[PDB]
Amino acid sequence: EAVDQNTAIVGSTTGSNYYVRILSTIDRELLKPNASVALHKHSNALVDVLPPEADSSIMMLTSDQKPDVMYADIGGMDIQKQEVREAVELPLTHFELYKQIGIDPPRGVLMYGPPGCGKTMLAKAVAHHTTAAFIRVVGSEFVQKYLGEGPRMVRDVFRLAKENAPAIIFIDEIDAIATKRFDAQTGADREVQRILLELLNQMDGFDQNVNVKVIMATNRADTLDPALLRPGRLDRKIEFPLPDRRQKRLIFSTITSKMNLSEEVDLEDYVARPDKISGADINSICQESGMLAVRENRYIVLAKDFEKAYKTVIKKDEQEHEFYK
Amino acid sequence: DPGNVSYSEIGGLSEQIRELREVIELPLTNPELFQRVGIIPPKGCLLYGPPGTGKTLLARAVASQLDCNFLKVVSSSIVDKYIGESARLIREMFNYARDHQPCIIFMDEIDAIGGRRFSEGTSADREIQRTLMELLNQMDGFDTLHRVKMIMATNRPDTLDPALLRPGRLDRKIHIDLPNEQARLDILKIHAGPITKHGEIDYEAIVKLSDGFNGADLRNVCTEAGMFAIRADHDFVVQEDFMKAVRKVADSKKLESKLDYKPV
Amino acid sequence: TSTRQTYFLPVIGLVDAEKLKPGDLVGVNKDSYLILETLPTEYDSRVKAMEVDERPTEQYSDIGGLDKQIQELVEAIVLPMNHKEKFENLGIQPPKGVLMYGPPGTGKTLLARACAAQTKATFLKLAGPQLVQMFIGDGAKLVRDAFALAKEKAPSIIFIDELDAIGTKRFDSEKAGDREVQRTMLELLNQLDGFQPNTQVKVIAATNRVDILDPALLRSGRLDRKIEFPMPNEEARARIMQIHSRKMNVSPDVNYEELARCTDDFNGAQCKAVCVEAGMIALRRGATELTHEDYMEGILEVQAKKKANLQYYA
Amino acid sequence: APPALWDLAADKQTLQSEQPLQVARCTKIINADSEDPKYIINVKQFAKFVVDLSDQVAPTDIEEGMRVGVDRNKYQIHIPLPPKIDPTVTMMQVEEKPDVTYSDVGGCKEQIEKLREVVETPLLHPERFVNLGIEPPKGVLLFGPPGTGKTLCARAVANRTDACFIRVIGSELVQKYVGEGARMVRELFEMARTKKACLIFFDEIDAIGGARFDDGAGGDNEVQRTMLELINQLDGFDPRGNIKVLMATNRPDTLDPALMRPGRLDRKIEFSLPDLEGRTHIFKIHARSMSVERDIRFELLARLCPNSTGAEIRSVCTEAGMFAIRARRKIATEKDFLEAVNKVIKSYAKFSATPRYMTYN
Amino acid sequence: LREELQLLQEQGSYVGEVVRAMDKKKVLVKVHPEGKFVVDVDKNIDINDVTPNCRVALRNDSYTLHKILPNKVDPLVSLMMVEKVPDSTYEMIGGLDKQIKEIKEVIELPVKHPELFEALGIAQPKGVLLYGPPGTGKTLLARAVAHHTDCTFIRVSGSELVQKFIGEGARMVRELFVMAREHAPSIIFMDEIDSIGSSRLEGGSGGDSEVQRTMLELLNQLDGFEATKNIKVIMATNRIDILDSALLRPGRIDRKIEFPPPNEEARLDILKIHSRKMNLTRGINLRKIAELMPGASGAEVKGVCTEAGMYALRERRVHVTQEDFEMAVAKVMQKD
Amino acid sequence: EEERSKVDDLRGTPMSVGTLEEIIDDNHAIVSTSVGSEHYVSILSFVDKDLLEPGCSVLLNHKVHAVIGVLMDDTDPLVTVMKVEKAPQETYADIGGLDNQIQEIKESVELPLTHPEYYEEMGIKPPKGVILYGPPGTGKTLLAKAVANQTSATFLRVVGSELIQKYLGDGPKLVRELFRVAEEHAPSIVFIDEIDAIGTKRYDSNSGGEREIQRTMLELLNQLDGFDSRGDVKVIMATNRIETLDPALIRPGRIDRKIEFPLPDEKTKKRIFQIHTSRMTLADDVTLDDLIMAKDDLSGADIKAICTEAGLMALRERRMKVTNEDFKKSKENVLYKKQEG
Repeated sequence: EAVDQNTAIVGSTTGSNYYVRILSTIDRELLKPNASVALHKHSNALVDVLPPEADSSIMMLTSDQKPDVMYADIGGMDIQKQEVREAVELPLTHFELYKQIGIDPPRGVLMYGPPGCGKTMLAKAVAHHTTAAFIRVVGSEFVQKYLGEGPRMVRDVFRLAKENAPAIIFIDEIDAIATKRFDAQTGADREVQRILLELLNQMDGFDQNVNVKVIMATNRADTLDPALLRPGRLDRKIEFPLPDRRQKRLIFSTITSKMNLSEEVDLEDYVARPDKISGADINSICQESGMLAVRENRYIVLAKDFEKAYKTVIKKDEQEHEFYK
Repeated sequence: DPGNVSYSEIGGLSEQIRELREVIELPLTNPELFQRVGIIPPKGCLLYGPPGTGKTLLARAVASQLDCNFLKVVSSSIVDKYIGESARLIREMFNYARDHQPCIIFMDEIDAIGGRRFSEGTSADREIQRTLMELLNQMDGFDTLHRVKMIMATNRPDTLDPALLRPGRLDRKIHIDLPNEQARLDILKIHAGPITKHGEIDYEAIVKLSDGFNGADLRNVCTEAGMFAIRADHDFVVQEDFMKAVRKVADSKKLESKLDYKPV
Repeated sequence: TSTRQTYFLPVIGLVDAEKLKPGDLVGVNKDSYLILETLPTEYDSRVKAMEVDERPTEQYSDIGGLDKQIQELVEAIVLPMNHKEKFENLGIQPPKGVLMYGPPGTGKTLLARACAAQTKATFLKLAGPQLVQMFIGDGAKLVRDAFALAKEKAPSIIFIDELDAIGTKRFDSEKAGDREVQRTMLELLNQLDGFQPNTQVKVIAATNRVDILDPALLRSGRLDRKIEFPMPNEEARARIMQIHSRKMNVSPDVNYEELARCTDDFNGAQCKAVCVEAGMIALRRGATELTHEDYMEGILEVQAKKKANLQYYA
Repeated sequence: APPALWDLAADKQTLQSEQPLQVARCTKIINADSEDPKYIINVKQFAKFVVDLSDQVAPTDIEEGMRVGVDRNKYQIHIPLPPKIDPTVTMMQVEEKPDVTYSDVGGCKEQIEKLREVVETPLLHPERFVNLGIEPPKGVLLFGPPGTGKTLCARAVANRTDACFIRVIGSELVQKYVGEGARMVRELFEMARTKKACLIFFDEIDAIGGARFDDGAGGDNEVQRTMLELINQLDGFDPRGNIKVLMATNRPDTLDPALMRPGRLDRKIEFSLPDLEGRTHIFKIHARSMSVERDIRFELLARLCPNSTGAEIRSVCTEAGMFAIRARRKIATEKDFLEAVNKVIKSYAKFSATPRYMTYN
Repeated sequence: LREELQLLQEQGSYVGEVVRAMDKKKVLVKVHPEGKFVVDVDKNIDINDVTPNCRVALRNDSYTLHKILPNKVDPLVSLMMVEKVPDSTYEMIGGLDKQIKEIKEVIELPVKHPELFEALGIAQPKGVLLYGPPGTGKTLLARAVAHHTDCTFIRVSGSELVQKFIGEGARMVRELFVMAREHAPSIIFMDEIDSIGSSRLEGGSGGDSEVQRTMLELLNQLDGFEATKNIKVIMATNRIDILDSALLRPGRIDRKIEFPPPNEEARLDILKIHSRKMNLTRGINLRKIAELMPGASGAEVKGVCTEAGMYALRERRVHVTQEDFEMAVAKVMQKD
Repeated sequence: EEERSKVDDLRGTPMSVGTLEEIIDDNHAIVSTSVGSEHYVSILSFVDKDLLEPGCSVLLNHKVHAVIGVLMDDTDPLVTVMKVEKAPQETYADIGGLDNQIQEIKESVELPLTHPEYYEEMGIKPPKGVILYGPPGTGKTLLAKAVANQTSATFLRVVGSELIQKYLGDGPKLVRELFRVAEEHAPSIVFIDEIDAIGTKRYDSNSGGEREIQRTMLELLNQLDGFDSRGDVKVIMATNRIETLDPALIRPGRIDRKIEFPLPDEKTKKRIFQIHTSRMTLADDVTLDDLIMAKDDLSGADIKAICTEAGLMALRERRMKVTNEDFKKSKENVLYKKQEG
């Protein structure tokens, strides 16, 4: 921040707050509350900030530079996409409609359940059409040996997003940073969960308009803090709906429409017999019987391989705690 | 690993032996046979146990057997003391796995780095679960690792949490059980090969007397029997001492065979 | 660096690419940033040497009654020390895994060390408190270094203890600290199972009880010899204190059957203390020498329990 | 101020003596010496150096992994410093000064004497075991009611004739950050060996010595160390411990050190405890107190109080003075408190019998 | 410029925080990336001009203090507070006319009146709660009445990291009790532990026990000793622990108020309250829009026109029709 | 005089904050302060070289790092939780009819400090403290005793072992300082309200197992036992359930006293009630007796809080006067509070 006339406080890239009389000819206009200012070699004097910026990490793409995967193959998630349908395209392409309706667009998006996974690959989907940032980020990859790199990332993550906006950011498996802990060795992590708090702080600057889609995923909801689900943070929860007769017959048809299929193949018997348990991971199970064609010397997979995929995964009834009404 | 020929020196078992060749080798040489049918290549493999044993040697054997490029992952030092962020090192290793590709990776002990965070506690668990998140995301890409073959074996396939337990991260299910006495008949040959004695042998004798063992358990005690029999200072020893020693010694060794039966 | 930094330098300067692929301890001063010599080796303090001692100051020939089973044990240390030549004929490999156990005593604590006097190779003491780890990966890196310093000083001797401290991994989370340090044992296994180089410097283990640990430890690479040490019997029980009391004078009549017949549950160490309090009243008696009437009193004086009362019967 | 005036005077000689030896930072442990001129030293500042000495230091007088002084410019060897760890929890655990001598005994004669022959009788003359020795024994066992625990240690506090011994508080052994006290119990014995045979006593040894185990999940695991870790500290050949040991507890469990003590320790003795007689001395601990009325009788009250320990029956004689000051009674008559005694025994035995027999059973 | 560009290198410059001042004129200040220092005046700003726990500019040469700046503590606390819930007010709430006729006397009379507390002769009400469905507006009532009076608002734990952020370790409730000494009148709240799920009948007891104790030891540090007025606490639950509250309540010490289930009264206006910003014509029927939502919750009123707007959003219309509102009348009520 | 203008240059210009750690017995003090920087200080002024002691803080020079002065700095959660101060205005004349109970503890609250002589004129040494208990929920009526004890010495009231159960030990240690900071404030008095240790079972946050919670109470007494502590801090302790406490806590102390709280009788309720309604003006028909005469097995808190319900409706009408027509009818609400609640 700039404290008062002609001076201000700044941390270096070594993370120490300073007090310096700023360069005379530029007092304010480009300095701004939050930027990265180049500090004098000897003195660390306040002189000028970045353009801003080329920023630092990631920075975006992953579509034109690959990879990309077509979502249209899997249609069993349609009702799970119903959220993402209304919660992505129009929120980005219209900020004006949210003035007209009288309802504010939420940043809340959740994901959950894996396996069955979906999730990260479903985040690869909308990268086909909507052109924006896509950042692969976890909780544990941006852990550093120094505590101050968090805002050197997440505070830059925000200033690189809204400045390069329209842009979107998905944090894959955010659940790593939600752990409750004390010891001052984690005091850096306490500071990175203060950075999670500092990114919790400065992400609300997205309000209003341009721009973000806050989309979230966790396989376990235990340690997620109330301020992470805070009103105005997660207002929309997606869970994992289990694939079922529609989704099964969809996951039955979508896999075999590519690989060699037979008149021998009737999958309506398998929308019942294996469907009594799974569930799953059927997508890989759909590939498992395909992986059973490599046992040969084969062209079209047999039915004994269909059941072999079902007899390999999974068992059992069972059980001492399960079978007890 | 000596061998290569250690391939034939693991005794059993065919569908453990032969299938892992189709699971690993053929993906390398002929990916066309995958696209001929249209099946996606398996990018990894999984062992488990320990009914019977040999999960570590069969790996160790195939490494110098399958040849090509392979890199072993020592499971210990990853914790890295201060700042256990070293899950990055898997990417740092994966980066050259994308450079040196193709290359292969064996992993023993994925279970203790398979921490549950079931009911969370203290500190050293948090660095664990965080080191897991990258392993997921590395296989959750955003990337194609197909030219690396991830091989996984440990004590039990239980604590790993369901994220690993699905295909992708765990591509196939392979394991070992107690080798059959028919297959143990062969496991003694590769034990009885390097040891020379007087020519009196009945292989099925020890096989019918000594029952329900493992390759190393048999061998080491079979060599221990020769070592117990050479205590008499005489050189060559008939199976007499061995029909006694291996019998009696493994009886003591089967006292601690207790509680070896683990969930799948 | 020692300050964690890293530098990009024209090739050393002074010694050359001759050696090595990156090692430790490469001499450099500050801004000069050139490597003159690579000085061996390794690390660190007592992590380096757990215990380096001359040897036990006495020999096992004093204690007896456990002979035939340690006569089996002393082979495991001596046959790689010497008798491996017997296996060179028929192509056998020496035993690696071995275990020592039973409740005190027994006396392995003295005995498991007492065998190191006849090993003559350098010995290293490992114990549960060593496997207690402030930080993580040390014990692993320690065992990585312990078998460095083992194969480095090979032939050498290493014997461990309190295996039950790290014995169980629990099974299901959450969570154990030694569950990570079990991998040190798993690497100790991976070095004795998945790795060849552990072949030399035979390692022994001991516990107060074998109760619950990782049961898969059965193999030659991991622990093999399991010798149950029972309560010392009247053969040893008469001789143990006889060799413990050979240090001191005796009024030259003592049954030694009296105790040996009446010794029940008495440990070999209790017999060491039987002659103590017997000698303690001999002290406060002002006596010149110890007598059996003074001895046999010390039997029931140390054990058991009481005082309570003597009545109903008297 | 004349203290304060002379106090700021010699800072001149302090600043003149400041320049030499001031840079002796940092306290640093060495690593190895390959040959005569060379050394490598390692510090906790992260600085690791292979570096030489100041000529005042001889090579054979120094030990490996030894905290030393250094001038960090040359990185010389200034002087080695013996001490390492630990902080004030030691100086809390380590204790000094005397008090509470023999004569506070409540009449127990050879209950304390059997343990008086184990500790101070060998300490009076360590020469006593030159001729006859053999050995001063290894350890002891103590347990019973509260009366009187840790006062026999206080009895050893005042009657300690050599060096101030070290009490041990239980719940400071159990700690977070697995292995905290594990260092202590190990390293404090060398800190006790630094005091060359100065004795130690452990309190709440049943709590910290926890035994034995359950299948899952510990929990006790990290503490399963400390017990067997102390058994390793017991299984250390040296001395051991030149301090002998003295151990007081409550219940027979924990069993593992209690079944290890026949593997090492000796001398299992017991409280004392109430007796038909010694209560008169626990009633003669009040003898010189107050002024005993000529008609006050001990045996009269002593025969009326079974299973008295020492605790309440010390206050039993004291609760006379309770109602005395309350009722203005100038001195007390035995009838005065024995009215409130038969009260205070019953009134406090109505809810609580304090079944000491049940505690260890 | 060059002179200050000459001045500032040989030293640098920093910003300190004074934790104490000295009789010798020195001041206790930290170098925040590193260990603390203790420096002296600094003759422009005197000692009495600044108090401990304040922002100063650490000088870089004599390591003294250059200038004076404000410092923030509660803006971290109050932001963690204001994270959770907003306030609104009376006008933006409805259906509570019964219970606001009660709680208002609990709040304002200690703020406005208290000289007539002794006229009656009773002390401040120690606390209050609203039990019922979990449930809507009790937390609004908390912060809004805190805003109605402008008295500051506080909550209970607190996740992980508002704890050691104040102090180091303790019983930890005293520092929170010290917070209210800095700002009075103040409102403290239990967030949330209104639910039937936290019970477990054991494992949630001790978790709730200190949540129950967080009022108890505070009630023991409000009524038991210390001082004085203006401090209050609030509870919320449904059942179970409400009867377990009676375990804590043989009359000591709290006020018992019930939290009502919703009814058509609020349903009309509290939707009209949410209907201020939205675009809608005046041809909407209040009868069917209210009465089509029996039971449900107060959060039902939130979802009325949102998901109805979501399709009107998807439809792009400016102002909506009651049919789309009638569509979400089903939608948000399809789940139950 | 001149010394002040002399050594200020040696002090000058600034001085750091160190952490006092250990001493070379020659009085060269080795310190670990950020980051782990040592020094050797034998300096003549301001010391008191002994008592500054290991495990403290110091203030070091820049060149070179000599501690020229020291402080005692708290604040901290340590001192904050003990105080301040207070002495609320209530007295032991508030609770009548139980004087038999407090006249017992009268000598126990009196004899230490005030009126000490006949303790030492008898010389029998009864400084054993007190223990408390009673039904159903009491101990604020004993705070009505404790609010009177504020006339003498200094006092702190604590609640439970909770500060230990918040996390894996951590030992007693927060109790340790609270115990030994009472030595810093000695003479004083400390009380722990309604020990829940094993009375309550489950914990907040993370804790376990039983023995570590068992021993932190076992160490609570064993530190108070103690070896060997004269320090008072006269120890007041209470729990309303006599069951769950380990019975061994009585014998070391307090041995002589655990107060039995009798439930209020008919005239005690009469003696108690009017103290409240003394300030609240009753109407003409209001009578203390008949209501509490018919009602049975009440509590002093209720009979105090039964007046608050009239403090609503009469205050809803903004009336200074209580009405029994309401106080009868409104009592049904507090009656419903005890009956149905």
